[PDB]
Amino acid sequence: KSIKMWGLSLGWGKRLKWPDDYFTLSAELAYQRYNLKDWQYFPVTNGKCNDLSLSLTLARNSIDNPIFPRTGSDFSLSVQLTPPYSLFDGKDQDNMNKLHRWVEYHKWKFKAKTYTPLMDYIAHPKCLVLMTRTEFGLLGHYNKYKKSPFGTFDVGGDGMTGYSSYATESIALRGYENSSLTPYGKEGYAYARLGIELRYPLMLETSTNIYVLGFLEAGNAWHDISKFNPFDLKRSAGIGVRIFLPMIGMMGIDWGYGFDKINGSKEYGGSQFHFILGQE
Amino acid sequence: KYDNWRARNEAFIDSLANVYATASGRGGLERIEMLTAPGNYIYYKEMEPMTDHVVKAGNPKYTDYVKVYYKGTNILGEYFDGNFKGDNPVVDGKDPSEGDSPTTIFQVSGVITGWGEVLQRMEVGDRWKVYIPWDYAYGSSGTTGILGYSALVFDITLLDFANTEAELK
Amino acid sequence: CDDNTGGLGLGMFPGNDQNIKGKLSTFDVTTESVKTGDIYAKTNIGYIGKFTD
Amino acid sequence: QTGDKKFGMAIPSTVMLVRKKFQDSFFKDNKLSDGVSSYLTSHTSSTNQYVFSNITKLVNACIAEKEEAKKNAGSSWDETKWLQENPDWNKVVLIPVLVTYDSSNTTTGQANIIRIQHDLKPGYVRLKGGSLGKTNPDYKLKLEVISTDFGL
Amino acid sequence: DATIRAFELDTIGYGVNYKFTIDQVSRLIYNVDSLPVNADTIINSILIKTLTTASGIVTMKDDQDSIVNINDSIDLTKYVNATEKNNFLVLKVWAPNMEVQNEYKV
Amino acid sequence: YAEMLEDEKNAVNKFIKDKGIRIISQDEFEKNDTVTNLERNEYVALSDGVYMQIVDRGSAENKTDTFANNNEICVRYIEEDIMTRDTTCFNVFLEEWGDANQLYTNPAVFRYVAEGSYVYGTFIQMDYYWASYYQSTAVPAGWLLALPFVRNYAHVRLIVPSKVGHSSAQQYVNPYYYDIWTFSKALN
Amino acid sequence: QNNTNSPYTRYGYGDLSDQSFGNSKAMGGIAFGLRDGAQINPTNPASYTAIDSLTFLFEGGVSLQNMNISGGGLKLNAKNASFDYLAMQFRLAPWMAMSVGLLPYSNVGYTVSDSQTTDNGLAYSRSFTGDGGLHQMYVGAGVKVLKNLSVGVNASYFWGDITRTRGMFYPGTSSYDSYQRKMVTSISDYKLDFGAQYTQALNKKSSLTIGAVYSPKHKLNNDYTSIVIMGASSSSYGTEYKDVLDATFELPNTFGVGFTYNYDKRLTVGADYSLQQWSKTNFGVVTSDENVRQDFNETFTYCDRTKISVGAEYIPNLIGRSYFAHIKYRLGAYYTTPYYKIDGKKASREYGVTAGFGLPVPRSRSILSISGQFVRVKGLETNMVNENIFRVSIGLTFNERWFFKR
Repeated sequence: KSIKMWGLSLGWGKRLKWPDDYFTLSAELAYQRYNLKDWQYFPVTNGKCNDLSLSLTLARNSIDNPIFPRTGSDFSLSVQLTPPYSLFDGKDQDNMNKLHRWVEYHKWKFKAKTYTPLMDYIAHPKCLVLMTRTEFGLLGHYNKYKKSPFGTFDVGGDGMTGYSSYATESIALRGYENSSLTPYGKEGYAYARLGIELRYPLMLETSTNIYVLGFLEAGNAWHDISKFNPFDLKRSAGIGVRIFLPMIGMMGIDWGYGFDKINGSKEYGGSQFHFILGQE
Repeated sequence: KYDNWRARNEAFIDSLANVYATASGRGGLERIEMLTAPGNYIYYKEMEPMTDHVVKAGNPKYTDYVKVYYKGTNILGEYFDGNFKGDNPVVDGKDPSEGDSPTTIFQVSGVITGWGEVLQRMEVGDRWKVYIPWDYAYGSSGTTGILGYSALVFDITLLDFANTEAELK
Repeated sequence: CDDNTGGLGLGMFPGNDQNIKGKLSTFDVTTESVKTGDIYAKTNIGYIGKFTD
Repeated sequence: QTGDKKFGMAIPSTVMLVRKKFQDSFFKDNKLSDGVSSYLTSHTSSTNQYVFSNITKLVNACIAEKEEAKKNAGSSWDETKWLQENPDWNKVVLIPVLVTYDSSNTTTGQANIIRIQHDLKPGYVRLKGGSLGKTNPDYKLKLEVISTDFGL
Repeated sequence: DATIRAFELDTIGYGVNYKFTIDQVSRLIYNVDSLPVNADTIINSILIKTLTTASGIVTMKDDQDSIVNINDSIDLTKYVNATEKNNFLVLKVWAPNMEVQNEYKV
Repeated sequence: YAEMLEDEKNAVNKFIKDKGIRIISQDEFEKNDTVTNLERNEYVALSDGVYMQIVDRGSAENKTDTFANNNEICVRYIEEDIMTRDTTCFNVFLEEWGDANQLYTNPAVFRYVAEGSYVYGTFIQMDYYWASYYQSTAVPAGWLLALPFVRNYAHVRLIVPSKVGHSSAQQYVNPYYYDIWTFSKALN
Repeated sequence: QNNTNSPYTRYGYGDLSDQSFGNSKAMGGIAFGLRDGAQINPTNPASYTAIDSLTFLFEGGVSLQNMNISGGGLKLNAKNASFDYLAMQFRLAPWMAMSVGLLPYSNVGYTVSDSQTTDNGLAYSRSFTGDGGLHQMYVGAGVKVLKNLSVGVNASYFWGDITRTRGMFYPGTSSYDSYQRKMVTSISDYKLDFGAQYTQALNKKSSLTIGAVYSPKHKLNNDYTSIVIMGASSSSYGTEYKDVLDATFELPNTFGVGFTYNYDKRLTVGADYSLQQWSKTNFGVVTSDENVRQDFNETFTYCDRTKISVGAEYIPNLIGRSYFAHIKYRLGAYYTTPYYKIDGKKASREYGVTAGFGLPVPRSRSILSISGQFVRVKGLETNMVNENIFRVSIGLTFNERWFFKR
């Protein structure tokens, strides 16, 4: 009893000249295969599934420092199709391990960040900055019944915990346990994540870099795309610190208090701790 | 509703304690010294004695068993537990919506200190209504169904007491 | 983050919402003893013995 | 129970309430409890009660039967005649039953019923209310119904 | 400052324990089921247990008030059938504040 | 192995070709009245891959007391393993084990449930051998497909693939062959 | 319950949110005649043509609130927080600009409960809740047809879901079935909005602008449904007896007009007026069940909404070296007759006073727009509640040099 996943991809990037010379376009083609028998945490239980996906991503990046940015912005707009076998191109638990020999979807994303200094900068370059985030996502379907069991969104907590699995996309939402808003049978087909942050660095050096922050997040996710509602969100707040190591990536500590309930239960709210590693 | 529960429960006990000391006819109250804390008192009210006594003179001991009809209520009169739910135990009850009450067996050393003190001074077939402080009830956090720091009021009928259950059940 | 507004609001809701009530009512049932008849037993246990009540 | 006898008869632990139309057909056809026509309950020794707690489906079934009869008869209906015939339309009987369960699905425990049959070991109990309740209201049970009133 | 009690005694016959009633109003202890005739050779040196109370300091009159040897064995043959020629094992139990005073006769 | 175990069809084909056995489609079985001829060793290809032969349709004089919902049915059988050709389970008398009185004295009995979908059945009494060996109360689903085609006191022979076998056949993916000497309506 | 707790939101589409961005939220909502080129303004599409040549503006916003709610001698307060806008804006030509953004239109939020006991001794509890709202996502453009005159349009996707429940629960009862009816209205259609602006060069240093805005009457694609749930509990889902209905929903004709005076780029003052023709809309449903029909006709009924607002901002001596000379100072006040009809008569009447700042980031052209607002809603009949609501409002107009080329 096990679950088998493997795949590969190839991509090609290019700097543009139309809006400005900061824009970069990227195109990528990917392949993946999932192999299973008597497995139970996915809706699929017995069989083998494939997917060919073509992605176009338009991005613009204008920040100064990767590790502690202080000016500029980082915008991304992405769309990811797989061919529509449900239409005339391909034409013709009850029968759910059926019809997903090939899975079908088209996934959309928008992702923007925006860093401003609040005390001049250049002078006393240690500075203090205000950040800002705004992420939206949709996993649409060509056919109402042949919705994809793979590639769905999973939200709540550190986000890193989801990379124990590779058939889903994990989204951090700080202050809410882990994978709390998207439990079994309520996989996310649309999401929204917003949130300010105010940050101050303690030390900036060649080997190690340190900063402390207070946040104000807000996010949600829906099992049904037709009920997407970016003004109905599970709010938060808190404080945290991060560390950059000479020979390792980030490690950091975040505390957050979840304010709203989830599915009528307050069990997942309240004080929570998150332990970030690598990089978000 | 349940605001400042401890202070008002203690005030209820103090009301009974000083009524016994100032009112005419003692306000109907009577009291017993408590052997686990000499100088403290438990307050009770005498009621209609039974008419089917099993003629067992004397009083129960600390380490022997007891058969009772009982009902437990809080200061506001709301139900906690017991064998009966009306204002009297039911035997040969005329009303077809209420059944005849069962009898329950207890060990005097296996119950709260208020019961353990008052049961050692009843004689078979007495009916008493008793008023116990939260110090000698479950106390502090309380059990299931108790809001903590609660003064319970019990209605007790002593039917029988014996050294073992097998000669009593 | 409050989620209650208490009870302020009823009195301006439409009539068919704020008129709904609950109720308890009771009705009388008679009972009597009846003979068993010729029941269909069909059990695998066989009963042997006697006792007096 | 009377007499405090050592080896006396016990109170039936499980009883079934069934519409009198199915009194003998239920056991002859080896049916299981229907939900809309029969119910099972255990004795509550802490209060000396058999309580069924929601028999709404049976009431709706009886109401639907009489309403359908009235709808089919139309203008030639007579309420008194139809209550004078079919006298066991609104009658139920209480029967001691022996109920047995399956043992599998044990760890994810469910305990399905697989056979209901007449209780044939010796046992009895004396219930309140009686035939005198046909005339004297002291000896008559009460049925309690709670509902939502829309005020229309 | 209480004087709660659970007074007990160990196996006289193999696996046989005898139950003691505790009359706190009249301040005395006894076993309802009398010991067998054989027992006067067994309780010649026997062990007391489960003499739990709010504060374990307990003494018996001897002139002196010597402390009980709760962990050690005792000769009880002097204290049998004490209702006439009355010769109870009479012992004193102290409250945790040493203010409240009590005696019990066995 | 995961998918390679579903090669049970190779073993069933081996078990078929090793003997004189002919296959009839259900659309032919239901049109030559209803019989699998025993001189020609016919078997019907039933639903879910069950192959079934009726040796005696049962109750030939009464013809009316067929099986139906809420019945309790007594089964006597001998079970043969397809992958290794071995008698694995039985509750019937044969001289080679005649003196083993525990094995064959009591039958297996099950309740038959036939509501609008999902026919299933539960053992009320398991035979000593099944009760000690397999220890599960769920009837092989392949048996229940045969009831609508037979009457009381019928004799049928079945080949049951893993998808509709019992709790061992479904895990170790093993088809089985049953020589059902008798289906009976339960008395007392 | 992410934008409101006012129990007036049990009627209609809730209460309409004003999509007033940072500068207008402090200036009382005078958004029709404004041409403040440093911040975004979706309320009049003709305003987009004021943006500086090389710039890209990205505005957002939060808001916190504390509603003091009073009625019948009872007093209570309730605190929520919201998300009020997000929008991008950029220039396509020396004479055209475009914007895309995400806005709220109306929200609902209420929980109002109750606990009772009958004379026969039965205790029972009721619970009337509500959740959801209507939202708007838009793409718009504005063009200069003459040196003084600009026109523009917003084309918007317009979707939402409003859910409203009634319950009847019996605490302490051993086993029973709870009754709950959940009426839901999903909507998914489009919305068109039109506007124009004209600027006049008074006295060589001042300027006066006038603006108007219009959106036509519309009928909405929808999925109105009447669910009644029976027997749900902490362990079971109960049964759902759904019921799908042919309801008709609409949006009214809306008109708005205003002006803004401006002097030496140091001072601006202005005032707006708007009217929405809600009482000339044909809401209705067709069904055989009178209870449902009566609810629809009593919950979706309206009166004409009107709004009057005035405001100003002042920026003193912006070239002197002192930070308080760079801060935009803002003030405003407004009056509204909400569209609520409860019983046959009009429900409420509301007032508001607002103030805020315009904090600029040094060595950048980003603006942080901390603002605050006191609003009082007075019930016009004795059985209805009064509200005193207070609200801070954070918002940041990012702004960076974007379309530059060598």
